[PDB]
Amino acid sequence: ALAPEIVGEEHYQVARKVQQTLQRYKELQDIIAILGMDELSDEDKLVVHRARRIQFFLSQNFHVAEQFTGQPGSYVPVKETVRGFKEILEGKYDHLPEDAFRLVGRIEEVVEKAKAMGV
Amino acid sequence: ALAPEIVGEEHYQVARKVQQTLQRYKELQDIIAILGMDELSDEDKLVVHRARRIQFFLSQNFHVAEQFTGQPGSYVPVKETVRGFKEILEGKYDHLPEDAFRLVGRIEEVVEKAKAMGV
Amino acid sequence: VAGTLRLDLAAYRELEAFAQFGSDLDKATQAKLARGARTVEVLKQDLHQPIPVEKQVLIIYALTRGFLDDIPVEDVRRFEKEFYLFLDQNGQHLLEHIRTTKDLPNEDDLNKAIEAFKKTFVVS
Amino acid sequence: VAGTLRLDLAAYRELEAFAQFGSDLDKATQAKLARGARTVEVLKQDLHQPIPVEKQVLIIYALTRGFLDDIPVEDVRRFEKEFYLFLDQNGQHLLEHIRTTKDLPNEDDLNKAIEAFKKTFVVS
Amino acid sequence: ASLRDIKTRINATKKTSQITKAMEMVSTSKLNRAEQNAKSFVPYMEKIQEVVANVALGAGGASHPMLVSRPVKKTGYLVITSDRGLAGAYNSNVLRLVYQTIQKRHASPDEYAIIVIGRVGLSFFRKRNMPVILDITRLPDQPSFADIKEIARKTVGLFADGTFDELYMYYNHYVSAIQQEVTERKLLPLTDLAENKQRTVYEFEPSQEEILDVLLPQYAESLIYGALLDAKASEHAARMTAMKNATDNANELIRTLTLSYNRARQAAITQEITEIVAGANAL
Repeated sequence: ALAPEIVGEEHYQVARKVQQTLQRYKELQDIIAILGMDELSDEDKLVVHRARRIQFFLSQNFHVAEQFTGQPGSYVPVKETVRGFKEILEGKYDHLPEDAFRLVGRIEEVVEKAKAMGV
Repeated sequence: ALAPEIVGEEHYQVARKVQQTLQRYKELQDIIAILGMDELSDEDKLVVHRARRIQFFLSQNFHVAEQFTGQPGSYVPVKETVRGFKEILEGKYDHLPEDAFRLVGRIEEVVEKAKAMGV
Repeated sequence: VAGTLRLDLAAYRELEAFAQFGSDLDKATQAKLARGARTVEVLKQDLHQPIPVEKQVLIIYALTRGFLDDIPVEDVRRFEKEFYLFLDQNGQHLLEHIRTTKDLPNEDDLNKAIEAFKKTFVVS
Repeated sequence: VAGTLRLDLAAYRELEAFAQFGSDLDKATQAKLARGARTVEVLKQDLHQPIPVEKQVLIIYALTRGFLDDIPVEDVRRFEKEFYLFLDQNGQHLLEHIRTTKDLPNEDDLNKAIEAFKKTFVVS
Repeated sequence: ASLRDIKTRINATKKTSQITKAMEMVSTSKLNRAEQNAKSFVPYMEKIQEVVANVALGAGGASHPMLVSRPVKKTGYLVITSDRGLAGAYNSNVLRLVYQTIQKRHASPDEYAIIVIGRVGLSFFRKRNMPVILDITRLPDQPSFADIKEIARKTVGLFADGTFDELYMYYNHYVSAIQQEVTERKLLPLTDLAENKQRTVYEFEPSQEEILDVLLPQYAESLIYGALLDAKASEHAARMTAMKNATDNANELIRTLTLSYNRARQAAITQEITEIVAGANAL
């Protein structure tokens, strides 16, 4: 179903660009693992910086996970999630700590967590 | 029978250390083959240096083997074996050649064999 | 106390594939390797030597809160044994609190007890 | 034209992995990295849109003769799509010659037609 | 062997192959950038050579062919080594030659004096019985002059006051990416030159005795900088060839292990077929 005529051009482009960024981040890890991230070019550092946040934002808190963690779950519409991922890709949240993207619902809750963390 | 309360801590620690060194030397084979000996850390170089000598010292000349080779053979007490392996692990015999440890009895015969070879 | 231990072990096992490539690795990488080595040393156990949960939680807390990061790897087992010995003469209140309420004691008291033990501990 | 296309695509196919750092001037950058990328761009095709063999011959000849060297990679597909319409509007003689003789038309006429189309194209 | 162990072995070898290929790719770009720095170094050295080749002949100065800079027990060696490993015997050749020559000519540790640039050099010298004067742990992969300008000035200052008998630099040049050879040379006291003078007044407002003491140190510093750049290029080439050979060896091991695994598992498949056939027959 991931086709431009089925989910929409915006959704298709956002999903494809997220996949491209994650795939690019996949190869750079060994170079980052041995040599410092300073060895990477300017664009590669931004790619890593945004890929970490994309990976953490892919996670979500479930309603059924209450018995495990105690944190209430959330429901995220597809429009909300594509808007949040588009904003992350364009880079309007590059200054927030990466830990604020973990186990979170909508993109506004990420800002809320960052403010609770002292941003 | 290999338990601290049966053979003693002196024996048990030496046996366990020998086994650990041999396991590490077995693990190092692939990285040695695909990267070269000079690419190992000084810890791993010492591990290989000790492990080759330990493996060679594990060999022995048997009495019944005199029909195959002209060497008469020997009988080594447990105390002598433990003391010799402890001395090898302590690094006392790092300057002797590798093949001097093959097919001998007590740890002294290594010294006389090295002297015969010309150290 | 187990949550941070799981993450530390996962990171150590992820980054251990790069240990063969020299020593000049990224500072965070050798920090993770140093933490993982001490974690592996801590998880080691002898034969027929069961350990109470009220001591397991304390030793795991000490490992995962960085109090063990300056003891060398070769001394971890002796550090654990001496800590278990020390917890019987001092800090019985922490053991009682854990054994009764099934929860971690106050953070200040546990940190103070760990520091007091580390002060008298001898390092080789 | 298939012979030149095969060589260009193959050369790109052993030199794509070195794109981590483009260098060595013509041996890598100007020819192998550029022509191969343009070939990969032109070999893409949309779903359920087969095209006539004459149009394929036109576009692949244009690729191989270097007429696409100035066009950036992102505009190659749009260039091809507009070139098909330009052909359908102005190159009936060339298309009929190819369709009736199974051979390329006059090289000078083909080159002047390609240049005439390239005059009207806008890079965006 | 066990198929599980074989698969883990193959996967680890593949991961190592990928890492080594990435290393070689990085080293290629580093060499490409270092060659341009060497080419940019060349003109200044050429100008200084054509300038100092004639005015050197004359009266004494701070660094003229005097060999009396307290000619006792205090000569210094400039050792250039890499900071990271994985270059093969690159650092080892220089270290071995330095140790051999210094152990031969120098009888006592007081006679010893060396300066080293590179973490492996510091490590080896500290393991041995060597006196360290100054050291640089790390430098950029494309170092500027200012990165070692102060250190070269310190070496010239230690040549002053007689605390250096004479200066020796030990490093590696590259004939090409594949060939690297060790150089030992005797730099500051300026043994030999050639006469090519067409000069009467060019920058001669100070006298011969007044210009030498300032001019010669910058000449030596430029030579040291060029030697460092050449050594960096040699280091990058050595890492290139070492990583390429490592990738080749790893791919050979991958091929052999894959062949072994494929040959191994078909025997198990045929044994299963034989068991099925025997079970069907027995009924």
